[PDB]
Amino acid sequence: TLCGAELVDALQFVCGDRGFYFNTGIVDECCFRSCDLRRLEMYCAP
Amino acid sequence: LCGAELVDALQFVCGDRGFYFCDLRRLEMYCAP
Amino acid sequence: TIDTSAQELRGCTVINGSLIINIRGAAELEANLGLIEEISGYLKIRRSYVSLSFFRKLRLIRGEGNYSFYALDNQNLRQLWDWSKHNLTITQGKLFFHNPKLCLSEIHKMEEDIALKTNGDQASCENELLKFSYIRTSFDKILLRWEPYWPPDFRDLLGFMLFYKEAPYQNVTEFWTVVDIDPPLRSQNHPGWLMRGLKPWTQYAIFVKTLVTFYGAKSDIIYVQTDQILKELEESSFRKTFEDYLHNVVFVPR
Amino acid sequence: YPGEVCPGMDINNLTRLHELENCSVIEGHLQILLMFKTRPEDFRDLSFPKLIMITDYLLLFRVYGLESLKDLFPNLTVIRGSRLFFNYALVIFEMVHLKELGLYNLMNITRGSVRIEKNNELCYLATIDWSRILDSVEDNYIVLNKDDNEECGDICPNCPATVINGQFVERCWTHSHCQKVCPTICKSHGCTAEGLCCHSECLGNCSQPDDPTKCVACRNFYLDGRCVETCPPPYYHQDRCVNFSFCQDLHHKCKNSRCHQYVIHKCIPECPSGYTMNSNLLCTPCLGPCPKVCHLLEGEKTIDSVTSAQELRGCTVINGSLIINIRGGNNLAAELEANLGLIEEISGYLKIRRSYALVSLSFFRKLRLIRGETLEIGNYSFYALDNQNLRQLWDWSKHNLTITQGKLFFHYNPKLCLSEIHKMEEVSGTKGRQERNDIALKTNGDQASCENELLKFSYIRTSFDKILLRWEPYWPPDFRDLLGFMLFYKEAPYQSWTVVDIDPNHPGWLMRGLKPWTQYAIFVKTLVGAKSDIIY
Repeated sequence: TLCGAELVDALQFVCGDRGFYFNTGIVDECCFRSCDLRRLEMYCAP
Repeated sequence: LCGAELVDALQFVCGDRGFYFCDLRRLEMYCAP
Repeated sequence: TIDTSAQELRGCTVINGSLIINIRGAAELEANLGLIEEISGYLKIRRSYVSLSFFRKLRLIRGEGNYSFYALDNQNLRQLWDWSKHNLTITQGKLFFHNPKLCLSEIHKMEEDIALKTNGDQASCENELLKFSYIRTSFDKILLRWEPYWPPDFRDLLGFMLFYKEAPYQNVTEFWTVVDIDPPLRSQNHPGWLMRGLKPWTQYAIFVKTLVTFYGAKSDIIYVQTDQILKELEESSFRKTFEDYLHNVVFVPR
Repeated sequence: YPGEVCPGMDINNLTRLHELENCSVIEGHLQILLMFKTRPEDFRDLSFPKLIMITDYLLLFRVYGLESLKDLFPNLTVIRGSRLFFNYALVIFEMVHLKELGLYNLMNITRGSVRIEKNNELCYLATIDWSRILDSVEDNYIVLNKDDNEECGDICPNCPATVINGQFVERCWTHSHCQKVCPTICKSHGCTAEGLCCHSECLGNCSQPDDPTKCVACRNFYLDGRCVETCPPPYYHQDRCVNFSFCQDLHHKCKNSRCHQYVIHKCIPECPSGYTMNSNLLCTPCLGPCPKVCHLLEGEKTIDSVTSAQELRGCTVINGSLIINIRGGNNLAAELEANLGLIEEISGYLKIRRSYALVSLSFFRKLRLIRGETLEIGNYSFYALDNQNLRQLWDWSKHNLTITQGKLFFHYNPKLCLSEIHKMEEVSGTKGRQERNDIALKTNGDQASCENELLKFSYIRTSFDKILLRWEPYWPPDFRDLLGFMLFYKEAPYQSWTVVDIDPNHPGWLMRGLKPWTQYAIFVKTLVGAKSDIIY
């Protein structure tokens, strides 16, 4: 369970340098519940 | 915690760590390990 | 029935009349309404705008739709009799509870037609505990520390409330000098607090509880020896909702 | 307006920035965020003086390497604010290593507010006058900054100071520039270098006085580099106006593929209610009731800000939920009425969550009835969870509403009394359907005082030693439900809260304590409530 600014920080651990996508919510799936790396993988740009 | 009691207020926070130069968050790191 | 009536009794051990007391707004009533042991009649609890500590012992209630324990709506009834040494032997009578701040523990420990949803609408009693660690005492001030409790939502906890009061004897009830401590930063330094000058060689009772939004934990009472919130809650909820909306808008899944 | 018009793009790296070096007006929202692998050394090389106008808002979120906005938007003057980002027009969240705000050219904001949060390195908002830029003042949200956490320097660069709270306080934007001061006569047209007022048709600073054709912003409408209130009929109104050719080109660029079809009414992307489209482009009158149905994605939709209900103007029938959950002290009593004013039919349950600022529901003027096709658990059509501050629900004197579906929920309403709920039930006719509703008789009306009675008051002449006065003991109209009377007396201030209970011929009351040439306020309240008058 990751919430707040650190929730964004973990994203920097995942994407690293791939950026973010250009175009319910992330909070309801990662902050309100339990999510893994696979769940939030695609959030970074390919 | 103003003027004179700073020394003996800090002395009982980090222990042997004396000094580094009005809660504890401003007191734990205000001394030299 | 006071807002006097119970003052004329004072030294009475047997009560042959019903209780229709309506005291509303503990130490002041302890002197007079503190020598009651046996009650033979009907007991009713009216509006009490903190705790029912008037009956110190209440060893036996004779009693005699056959209701002996009636509790109406209250605005300041948060706790009840201390369920560690007090004993109740009510034989003839029933149970009827209205008490919105009455926590569920006072109902579950009763075994030592009543509505469940209405009772305990806002039960502000914590279930977990925080054991004290790194206890150091000095001649003038005492510094205490406790383990950090992190809810699933770190923004829910608004800080810490610390209670302290002089108590020469080891019998203290929550029923003051509450001090607010800001929440720490997530990383791991253990939270703690240093107190001001205190009377030497005096026993002190200390316990710390946490405040969270719509959970939490409170520490047990420990003994040591020397030698307007609605606006803030609304602002915190608004900030949390804004942060959640910003995170949802910025972060889009594939 | 030298330059093209940027359609609007969202900004990882600095490669996608050259689109901002040519266009002068962005027809959308500018969003620069998620810039992590950047350094301040490579940032002081690009400048965009062409950007003077922002259509919707400016959002900044975790832009590493940014130090000041002076080299980014030197000529940022006005913002239309047609579309807001959570009822805000300038959001600065989680700023990283910022020092001061470089928007020294900002003069006024048409719509929206400014919020800056999580600024642990920047503290310069104390010397900024947020009064001549945006009309709203209490809607601002300035917390979690370095201003209240550290006593950083607040040095200033000759401009006159501004007084809003105390003595003369200097106002400045950066270290080398300060806020521009305009005379009181220049209410909204700005002031030139010499301070002389210009024509009231150009927003911000004007190059020359009385020169509507020489300015960098148009107050009402822009046409051929000129500021006009209304363009000629050949030109049709995004709030500038363009000719019929632009609208035709936009319409042709939507039918081919992909949509927000553009029509003529003006050039709004949707005809108003009661009109139909035919193959000229004007919104022709419609035959037979045709509602403006606005389908809601995912079904239930929550509203938390102005932008949440922004895409609801002109909607007649909504195929989804309309749960309202707005937090904070900002009372959006005007934006909600403007947006949720044309709503007439709702095909779902109406839910009201915890909303401190929802003092009343006086915005559903056209709401005729609420359907229950998409209900919720418990067969509830009207759900109320917690209304901390709700002293009124509806004006049933002129507004008629009916409910033909399941029960309703009304709990935790300290400021709402039982009289309003009973009136709502009687008007809707639910009580006539013989159904088990959900109304709380304890948590509702406790903090609310709805006497709905005008008792008489027979006042007898008082005395210096004590005050003697009697009141009419109005008996209850059903049996004897009277429990006594409560009397309050604190003071009689210019044009605590102790109470006394009297058991239920006029009973009267006597009090002790009188002072020369003093007035006392005495009133009584019955319990089943009643009131007679407030006197001093």
